[PDB]
Amino acid sequence: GRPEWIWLALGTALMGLGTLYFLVKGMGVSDPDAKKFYAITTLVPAIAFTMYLSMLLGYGLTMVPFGGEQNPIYWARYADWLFTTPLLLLDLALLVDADQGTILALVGADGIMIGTGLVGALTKVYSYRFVWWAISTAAMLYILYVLFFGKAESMRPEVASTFKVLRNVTVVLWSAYPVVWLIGSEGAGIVPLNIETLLFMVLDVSAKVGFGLILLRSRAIFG
Amino acid sequence: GRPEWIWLALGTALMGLGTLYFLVKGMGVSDPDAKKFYAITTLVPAIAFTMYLSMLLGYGLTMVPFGGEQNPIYWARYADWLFTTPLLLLDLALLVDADQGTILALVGADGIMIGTGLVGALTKVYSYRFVWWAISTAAMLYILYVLFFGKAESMRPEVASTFKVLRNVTVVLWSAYPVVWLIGSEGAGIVPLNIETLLFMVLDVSAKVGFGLILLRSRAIFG
Amino acid sequence: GRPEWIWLALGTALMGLGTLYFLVKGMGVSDPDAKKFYAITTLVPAIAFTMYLSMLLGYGLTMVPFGGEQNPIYWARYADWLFTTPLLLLDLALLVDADQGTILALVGADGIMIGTGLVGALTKVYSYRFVWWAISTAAMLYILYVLFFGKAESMRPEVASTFKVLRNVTVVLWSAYPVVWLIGSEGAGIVPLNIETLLFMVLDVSAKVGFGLILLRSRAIFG
Ligand SMILES: *C/C=C(C)/C=C/C=C(C)/C=C/C1=C(C)CCCC1(C)C
Ligand SMILES: *C/C=C(C)/C=C/C=C(C)/C=C/C1=C(C)CCCC1(C)C
Ligand SMILES: *C/C=C(C)/C=C/C=C(C)/C=C/C1=C(C)CCCC1(C)C
Repeated sequence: GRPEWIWLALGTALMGLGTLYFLVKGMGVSDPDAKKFYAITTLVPAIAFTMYLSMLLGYGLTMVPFGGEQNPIYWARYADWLFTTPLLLLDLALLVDADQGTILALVGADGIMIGTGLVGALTKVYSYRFVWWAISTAAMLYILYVLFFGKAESMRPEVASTFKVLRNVTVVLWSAYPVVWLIGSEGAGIVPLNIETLLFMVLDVSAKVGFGLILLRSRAIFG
Repeated sequence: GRPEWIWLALGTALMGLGTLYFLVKGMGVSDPDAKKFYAITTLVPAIAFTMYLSMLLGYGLTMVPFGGEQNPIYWARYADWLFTTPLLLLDLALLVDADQGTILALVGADGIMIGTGLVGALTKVYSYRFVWWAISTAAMLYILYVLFFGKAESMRPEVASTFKVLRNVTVVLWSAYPVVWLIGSEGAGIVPLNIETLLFMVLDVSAKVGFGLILLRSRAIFG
Repeated sequence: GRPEWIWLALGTALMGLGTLYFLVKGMGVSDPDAKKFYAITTLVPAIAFTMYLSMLLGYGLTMVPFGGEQNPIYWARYADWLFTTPLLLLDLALLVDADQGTILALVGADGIMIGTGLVGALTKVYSYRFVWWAISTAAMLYILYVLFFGKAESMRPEVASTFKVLRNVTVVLWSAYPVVWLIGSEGAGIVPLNIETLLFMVLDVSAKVGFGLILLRSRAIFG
């Protein structure tokens, strides 16, 4: 039906397999700290799996009028990210034993990032969609700022090493989302929805399963 | 108006009385641990009370097209369960001093269970509704698994005893929900909505007020 | 377009400036406890900023049929309060080192207060709107009760002093909301929407930025 269906189907399959792999791999783990990381990390692709399935079956898709056309908007992505992005930030924060204040700042700014992105995606006045994109981007920039300038002296080498790798993976991949949104169907519409869907699938799988494989294979998750 | 109104009214009344009873019973409690259990346990029927009232007044009801008919779907149940089921799991987890990793696993899987159940309840393609039911059921099975195989050596007798009772009550009652959904109006439609509503009221009151009476009368909630 | 636009624009500007001020003021803070208070306190007007902008641009506004008319209902307020009121209660609770049980009681009752207020705001049967208002008010009264009768012996003077001031500010300002709602467009409609919007803007800015200035200038936030 929809040309982007193949990418949604592949996304569903990859998130599903990733979830199952992490689920199996986490069996037997008794270390409290490691359990936290496995729980957070397995839940991420499990949620993504449900939302990709939602998009594939057509439930997480809605039509938004703007620019004089009926624009297909997959709102299920925000329902996904609303829960998965904060969880991913939690993995990074727990890894460096961040204090509660910083965790709340990250989670709250993340909520603002996704919430304003959702508002922008459903906004009927074309020009306003970009106002929301700008605010969401400012929130993302705040998050990236905190990750880099927001624990070193008393920090295990493996912890510092894995955190630096996951932080770099996060900054690169997350930074791409606003660009894809901006040039894709939710924004300027210069890149067709099918290609946009492919881009998000690669980004999502990398930011979730890729990110997860790196974290769960590290000894940093253990006390 | 709607034949199932009597069960919604009785459900509203029972949840309301249960809330008031727990509220009174919890007065004077100074023990920190006991306070946690009273807060969690009183909030559960208070939330259920609001959603049952929502259904009674008709606000938590919507019409979903599928199978060639306008099907009355009480979505308010998911708004209820989304918050009450995780809270109930929290009572069980705190009772056994479960570690954060396991708590997150339970809460996250519970969110998936209710979220996919909601998607299934509102899905317009009949066959797909059952795909969502299957995923939600898999999440429930994971939860039941964790409760039984997911703390013994260093565990007070009263704690182990009450937990085992509440765990058995939980497995039996919770396991009935997917069956009721499957044969009821949201699924195969072989059992009429009025009878389905009665079933859920008995299950809800038992899983909330019944469950609550057992927990709050035990000495396990005290340090 | 809408006469109340000026108050929404001023509200947007004030919440935005307040957010920026708190953001700057919180720079350099290394004290863990102080970080918690700055995070919570800065997030509050940041969220309010987004929802006021939502109302200004028209996204957070919907039409609800009741009383034989199309009533303009700004639902964005509840999306705001759903997150900001619990955060404000968290500031007060952390300030007095409240135990988890009491925190959950406050947060849960707050959720009920806002959730039932939202249901009332969107209810099509006029008389029922007031039933929801009554339940929401009962939840607010419970919260006010807990704040006054729910830690003294072992409590720093500055902490007790600032808490008492913020508690008084909270009881006075919060108590006004149900009155405004009752006499405003969501209720009896005796006070026009434009005036109602002005009232909420003054209350919101005072309960958020005013409240925030008092808290963040106190030494109580430091360990
Ligand atoms: C599993 C998914 C991940 C890690 C998704 C990350 C999403 C973002 C960083 C999204 C950010 C956006 C903006 C900064 C601007 C507005 C549009 C968004 C929501 C695509
Ligand atoms: C107070 C209510 C309780 C304890 C409700 C429990 C609800 C469930 C365990 C629901 C589970 C469902 C499935 C496993 C399959 C799909 C349909 C549901 C949501 C009814
Ligand atoms: C930043 C906003 C604040 C501090 C808002 C406070 C909101 C309330 C205390 C609202 C309470 C209401 C009731 C008690 C009755 C029903 C209507 C409401 C939601 C306006």
